Amino acid sequence: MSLVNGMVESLNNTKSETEIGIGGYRLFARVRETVNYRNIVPTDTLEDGSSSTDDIINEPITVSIEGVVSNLFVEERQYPQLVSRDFSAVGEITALLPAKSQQQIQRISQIDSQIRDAVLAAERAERLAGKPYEFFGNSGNSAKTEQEKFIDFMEALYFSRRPTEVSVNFRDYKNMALVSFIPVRDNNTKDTRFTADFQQINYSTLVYTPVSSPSKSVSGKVSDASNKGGQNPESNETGERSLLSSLVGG
Amino acid sequence: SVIVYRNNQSTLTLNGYTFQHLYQGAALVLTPVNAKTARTNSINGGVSISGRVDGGVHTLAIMVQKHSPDDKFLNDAKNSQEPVVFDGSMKRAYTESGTLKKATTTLETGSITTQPTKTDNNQDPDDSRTYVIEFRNSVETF
Amino acid sequence: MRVRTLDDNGDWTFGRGKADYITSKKAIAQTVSTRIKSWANDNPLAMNANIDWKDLLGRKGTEDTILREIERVVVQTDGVIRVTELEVIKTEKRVQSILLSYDTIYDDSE
Amino acid sequence: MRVRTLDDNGDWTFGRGKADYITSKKAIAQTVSTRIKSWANDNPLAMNANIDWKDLLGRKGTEDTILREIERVVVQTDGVIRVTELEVIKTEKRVQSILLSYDTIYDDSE
Amino acid sequence: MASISEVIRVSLQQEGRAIAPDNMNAVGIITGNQGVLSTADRYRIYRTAAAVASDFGASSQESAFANTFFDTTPNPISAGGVLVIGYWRSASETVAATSATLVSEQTSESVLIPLLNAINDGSFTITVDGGTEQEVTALDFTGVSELSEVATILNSAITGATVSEDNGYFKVTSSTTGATSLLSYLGVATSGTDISAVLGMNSESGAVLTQGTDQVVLPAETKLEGITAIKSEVNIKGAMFIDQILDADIPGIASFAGANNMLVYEVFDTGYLSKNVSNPVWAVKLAGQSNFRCLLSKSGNRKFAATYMARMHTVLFSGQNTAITMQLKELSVTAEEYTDTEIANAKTVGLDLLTTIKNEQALLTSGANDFCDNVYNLEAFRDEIQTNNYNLLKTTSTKIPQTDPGMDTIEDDTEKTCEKYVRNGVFAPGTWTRSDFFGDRQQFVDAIAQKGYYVLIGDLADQTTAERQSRVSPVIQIAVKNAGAVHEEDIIISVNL
Repeated sequence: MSLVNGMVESLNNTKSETEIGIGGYRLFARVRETVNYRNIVPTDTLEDGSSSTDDIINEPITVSIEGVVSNLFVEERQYPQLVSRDFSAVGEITALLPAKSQQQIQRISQIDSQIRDAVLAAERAERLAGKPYEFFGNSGNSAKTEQEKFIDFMEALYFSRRPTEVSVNFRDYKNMALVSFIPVRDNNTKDTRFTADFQQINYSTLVYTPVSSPSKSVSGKVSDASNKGGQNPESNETGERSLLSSLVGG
Repeated sequence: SVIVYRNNQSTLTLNGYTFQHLYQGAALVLTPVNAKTARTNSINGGVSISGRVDGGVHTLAIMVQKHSPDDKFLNDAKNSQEPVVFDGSMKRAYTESGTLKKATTTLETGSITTQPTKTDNNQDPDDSRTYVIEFRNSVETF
Repeated sequence: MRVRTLDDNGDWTFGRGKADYITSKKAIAQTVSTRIKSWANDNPLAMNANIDWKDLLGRKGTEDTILREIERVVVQTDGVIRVTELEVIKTEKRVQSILLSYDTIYDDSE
Repeated sequence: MRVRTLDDNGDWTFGRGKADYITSKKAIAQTVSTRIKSWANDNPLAMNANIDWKDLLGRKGTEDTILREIERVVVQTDGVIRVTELEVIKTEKRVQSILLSYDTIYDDSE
Repeated sequence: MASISEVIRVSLQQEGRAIAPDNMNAVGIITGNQGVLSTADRYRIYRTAAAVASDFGASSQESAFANTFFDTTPNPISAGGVLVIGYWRSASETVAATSATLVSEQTSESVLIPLLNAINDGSFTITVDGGTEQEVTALDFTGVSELSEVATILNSAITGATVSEDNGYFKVTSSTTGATSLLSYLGVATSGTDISAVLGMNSESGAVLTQGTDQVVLPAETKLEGITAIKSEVNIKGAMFIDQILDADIPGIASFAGANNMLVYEVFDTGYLSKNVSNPVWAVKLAGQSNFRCLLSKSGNRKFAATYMARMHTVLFSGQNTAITMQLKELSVTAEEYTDTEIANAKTVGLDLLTTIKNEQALLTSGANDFCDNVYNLEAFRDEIQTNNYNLLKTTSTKIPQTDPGMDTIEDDTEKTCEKYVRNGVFAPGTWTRSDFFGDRQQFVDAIAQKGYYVLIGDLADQTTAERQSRVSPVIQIAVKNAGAVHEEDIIISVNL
């Protein structure tokens, strides 16, 4: 659409110095590295001669990285990858919540300790959404060689079915989805030569949102009224608990 | 250092049969055929070092006398109905700084690859046979 | 674009409504000037408000990324076109001062 | 996740219901500790319960696969994230002792 | 009941990995309370808060400082480091009378037992309290499976003293305390195969035989310079005091910090935000004591130092660019509130601040005294070139001959260390700004500008024959340039009105 949008959101992905790799796994070597900007320009000669422009439909950028992984990779000059902070309680806003007695508070404490064990994993996952490497983490076991680590990380990313962030030099694209990962092992080199095509998952906001990206502490707070479909509760079986004894009388 | 050999060409043993008849000249030539560690260069600058699986495969080239029993042995191996596997060693006795010492080069899982080029010359005969065996793994130690 | 003017020290201004508002070409100036100053994970209502300072002035070797992020913030501003910015001193004690120059959407009317 | 605590020698505990249950970060500890100890083709209700010991301590040359399978069991545990494990002694008589360290889902709240 | 356990056991880690303060990040906290660290127990090493508690109690301020230490998220033990608690005699330590001890050789339990089980009869000569010589002529060591059992046997044999085993050591303590010499190192007896020599108790063997000290002894009340006793035992590389160093003693310890290639962190309260000569921190800054890091805490919250220490000594000096600055890094203590005038004074005097911006810590560090980054990194560099040269003189079976190839060996090793510390982020190439050098100024400046470091070793023929037969290598001169880190940003908008 606008020509102004071009430079504006062309710089919207700035590559940090730390050089995230395929998502934090930089322990290989990039033999080749390509991106494919494509466009659909409708073919036939456009209709008016005055204003019938705005006909270059954009396309999902793909990024192809072929490299090699060896047992012993020595990285030349790159800064450490540091664990991102847990900035979830930045807006956390208590102290308006009710005054409730002890062991009414502590009952809530036990409930919180009870379902934090079941939610905190996915909470960390969403905190570390772009970058899977420090989610899966350094393998940490001395038995698995480096090619172990590359293969098991790649399989974890691939089965994860979550988009990752991929850095070609000068850009750290934010939501790349692993499209194709082909590791090859010649019988004349113990390394693994792998080609990985990613495809950006670009998605814009249709609806009025005053806040671009809030904290977890207000993300639901500023959410607009979400919609779920209908359903016939009278015709459910998986939870057809009887009427509570406290209600039949009342 | 000060290295004094004995028995100029190293003693070669294959299949419990030690070559007592080597041609003059390049009697034994143990050429490693493939590079040891292959390396790759990254965009950012790092290098990926990786040992070749072919890192050990060597070709021992043997110059035996044109009809001496060593030639008979190697020729019988060449003419076998199925490829014969050689598993031997090149042992060389030598002295370093006056101390007697032995250098051992074990050759493992070889077969005759390039057959000898048989020439019978009049003006200047070349009564040699060069059998090239390709051992899977050759390890030198001393 | 209008925006409330700030006085010299940069505190807010109330009173003189419709007159404490910067009109233009200076509204862009003020808005870039304090878009640079907006630490990233500050605002719970915009956690990617602007560039991340606690994670760029606290780590060695970010000068290039400081500059790239300043260019990102400035260029993505309603009213600017180009930039022309680099570093003028070299951490005279350890503070480096960079020079930032940008062409607003004004002064291009010929 | 709750789980009944075990006492020092590892026998079961009855009585003090809702109180002999390990709460968390220790429930993960207990559950990994005795997931390692679950021989594979033991349980007729889970014949691939955990790693196969009668076929890994009875065969020469499995140390790498012992370690890979221990990492498999630990990582595939509800509550752990990473591991950091290797061998610390070298079969001091013939028993090797390996050191296993893992980061539970806790202690990552910053 | 043949348990599963005898084919696999799975337990919890018990000893604190029992490591030693080898790396740079071996930081210390000096107490003055004679609870558990008395003299001759001058230090204890820890890698977790709970152990410090169990030896110190969550109530004693020392455990509190350990708690605020390990609570720093990138704390030292995350980069090959340890905490160590020292002890300076604050006031009149009373060392209780001991009894004579006899610690035997380190025995592996895999060799002592097989040698013992063949020894039917026993044979000891021991003496307790200088009494009649005691000879032990029957110790049927055949039935022994672990050192605890031979310990029990010796306990039953040696009358007048108790025998214990502890981490492969054999300790033998007389009952009586005070002038209670165990004259014997388990000498040879008149009959029976000798157990003494094989045990390690033997006089020719390396057996410590600390005699029973005299009855209760009073060490006097030392000065904070008693830190030397810690430093001469632990190779601490960064220290604090629980009790605040008196003004009159700051320069001394400050000098100490430089002279022992270590750092000392000390906090001061608001009354020291001046730049007069009487202000001790500025006295440090003028004296150049760059290793005596000064910190500022309005409340006086001493713990600010520990966490600060716990935040600094945290760089694994082996990866790339792991050298960190200090400013704006999370600590384990609540920040304080400062005015602008006082924060400017702290900047321009040398103190450091953990000041609130909004409920969010902001560490601002000074450059008046040299930045903690620079001092700590230079200390790491001196330590690492020392370690690499030492490892080179240790590795080789030969003697590293005093020939020019030998100097090329040593210079190459030093250059390898320098290259590591340029890859390590500490030193980076740049135009050498100082006005002094070693050899060819063109050679020197070019090497700094292109590699970042220069290593020149003087040739052999440029040293006196007094320094040639002293087996001392020539002077090795290495020069480096600190990497150009950034702490603030004065963005200047180019005005076009």
